[PDB]
Amino acid sequence: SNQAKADAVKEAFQHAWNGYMKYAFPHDELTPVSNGHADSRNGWGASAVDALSTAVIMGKADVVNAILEHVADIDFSKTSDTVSLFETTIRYLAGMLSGYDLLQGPAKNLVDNQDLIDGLLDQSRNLADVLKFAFDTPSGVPYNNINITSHGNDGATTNGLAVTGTLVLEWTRLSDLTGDEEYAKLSQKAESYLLKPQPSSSEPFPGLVGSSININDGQFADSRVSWNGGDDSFYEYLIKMYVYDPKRFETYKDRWVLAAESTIKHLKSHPKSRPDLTFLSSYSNRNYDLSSQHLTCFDGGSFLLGGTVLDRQDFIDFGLELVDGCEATYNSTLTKIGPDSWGWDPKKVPSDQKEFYEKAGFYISSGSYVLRPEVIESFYYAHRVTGKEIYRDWVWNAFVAINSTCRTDSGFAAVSDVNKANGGSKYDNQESFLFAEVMKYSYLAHSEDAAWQVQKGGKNTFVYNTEAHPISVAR
Ligand SMILES: *[C@@H]1O[C@H](CO)[C@@H](O[C@H]2O[C@H](CO)[C@@H](O[C@@H]3O[C@H](CO[C@H]4O[C@H](CO)[C@@H](O)[C@H](O)[C@@H]4O)[C@@H](O)[C@H](O[C@H]4O[C@H](CO)[C@@H](O)[C@H](O)[C@@H]4O)[C@@H]3O)[C@H](O)[C@H]2NC(C)=O)[C@H](O)[C@H]1NC(C)=O
Ligand SMILES: *[C@@H]1O[C@H](CO)[C@@H](O[C@@H]2O[C@H](CO)[C@@H](O)[C@H](O)[C@H]2NC(C)=O)[C@H](O)[C@H]1NC(C)=O
Ligand SMILES: *[C@@H]1O[C@H](CO)[C@@H](O[C@@H]2O[C@H](CO)[C@@H](O)[C@H](O)[C@H]2NC(C)=O)[C@H](O)[C@H]1NC(C)=O
Ligand SMILES: CO[C@H]1O[C@H](CO)[C@@H](O)[C@H](O)[C@@H]1O[C@H]1OC[C@@H](O)[C@H](O)[C@@H]1O
Ligand SMILES: [Ca+2]
Repeated sequence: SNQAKADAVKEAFQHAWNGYMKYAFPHDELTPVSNGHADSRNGWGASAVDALSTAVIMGKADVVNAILEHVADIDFSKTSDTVSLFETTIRYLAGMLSGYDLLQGPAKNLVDNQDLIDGLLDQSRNLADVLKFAFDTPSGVPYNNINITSHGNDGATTNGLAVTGTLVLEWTRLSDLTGDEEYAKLSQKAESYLLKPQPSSSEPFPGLVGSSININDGQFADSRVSWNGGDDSFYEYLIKMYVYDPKRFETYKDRWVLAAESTIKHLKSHPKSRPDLTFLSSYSNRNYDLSSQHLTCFDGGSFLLGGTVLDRQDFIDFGLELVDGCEATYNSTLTKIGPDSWGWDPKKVPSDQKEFYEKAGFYISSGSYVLRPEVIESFYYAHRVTGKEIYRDWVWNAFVAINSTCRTDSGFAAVSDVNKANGGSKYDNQESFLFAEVMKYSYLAHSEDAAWQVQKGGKNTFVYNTEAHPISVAR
């Protein structure tokens, strides 16, 4: 059963790789409907670099070698577009480092190209040296949007919470591997202002903080709290940094615990029509916004990871409740794939979605699905933490619906409406995380145990970055 399902995920990954190689490589991505190419990530070949960790884990040597040869020719000092410090760090930097850790460790006998493997660290070092000026600010909090040729930026006065707090794993791993502590120092200095938030009005509940930080002095600029896009991964990385090295980052763990408890006490929310469902709300100056995003569903997985690592059953229980809410948004639509955004405010239910809200527990705000991985990700952690078969089955059901609804002759496409036959209309877009995250979590849910799988308690020897790239844990 499981070997056949695993082989089926490898087939769908191969399908998209063949199309990408055929019509777009070395550009950043395949345009799956017109069978063409696009470059949304600076032209360095994002889909190829994001696919490396997944191909190694699946044991596809031919795909691995092709990517290793490509990395060697990249020139990270040149590009015709502005550069995102956040996106460049989580996809390219983490993708090369993960490949290096996997090929230097658990998969050391998959290929013979030691010089090309060694070059994965060389190019990671090269990439950070081109990006580091972003941190050379008064406070140390970086400008996320920069011009790597001029060294200029977009003129912003504040940097977002997630884009500021989702860098420490990759940049610190680079120092540990190289020996040059500069990378860890820069990223940890930026993180410092988030662990000891000021002014206190910016931290409404213990551990839950505002959404923007002033670049000149490190003080927060607002008091809006949420686990949605723009905020999410800051909380994700607090507990993950503890798994990376519990000695060095015990402080990060303490701050996550406060965030987890405050979230269970204040942001938890049950729809009036379906009290047995749980979603997280957002908060701003005493008012609760009753809506969420597909992005937010990484939440169940975080509570499950922190819960098993800290032997806290109440965190494991809450993570499963969030996992059930997200599975409800998926299994309530016609395609069996969930919406990008939704709501449950009893006072704002759309007249045309009345019957639906009443039975499902929510009304849809945006019905598109852009090949996102967060729901399958949290189902994957639920399976690894509890060992229960139902969560594996939910990963399989979601994978089959994506393969039936989104597949084209060359790859997979984003769709406009998950509650209409065939997804409504396909968008000419295939993001690189299709390769890095959707295909990897779907395969791991069905594949053999190994050091790269997520583990229980204090047994993890690898920790996943926010783009599903596993990093070897410290020392
Ligand atoms: C479409 O999505 C649905 C929504 O996610 C999904 O529904 C179910 O999903 C879960 C299936 O496992 C289910 O969760 C379980 O519920 C068990 C029963 O709980 C009920 O009764 C107790 C009474 O004491 C109440 O406390 C609960 O609130 C609830 O009313 C529960 O026993 C179980 O917990 C055990 O197992 C977990 C590990 O799985 C352990 O950690 C725990 O200690 C227990 O041993 C778990 O909570 C969920 O309740 C249910 N959702 C709803 C609202 O219906 C559908 O399955 C899905 N449909 C399809 C086609 O896939
Ligand atoms: C990044 O900044 C560089 C400046 O160093 C911009 O390139 C210059 O653009 C001007 C305006 O068209 C040209 O006249 C110069 O010849 C360019 N200089 C060089 C050496 O290329 C570039 O446009 C900026 N990039 C982005 C994405 O805005
Ligand atoms: C994912 O989609 C592919 C393409 O539709 C499925 O493969 C096809 O399956 C049919 C049987 O229904 C065969 O007749 C075709 O020859 C297959 N085509 C190819 C290119 O292999 C595949 O079965 C789907 N995967 C899962 C797990 O459902
Ligand atoms: C635009 O959304 C992405 O970037 C935001 C920051 O501007 C993040 O807060 C948000 O989580 C999101 O990042 C995920 O996007 C999909 C994949 O690249 C990864 O899973 C990112 O975590
Ligand atoms: Ca993520």
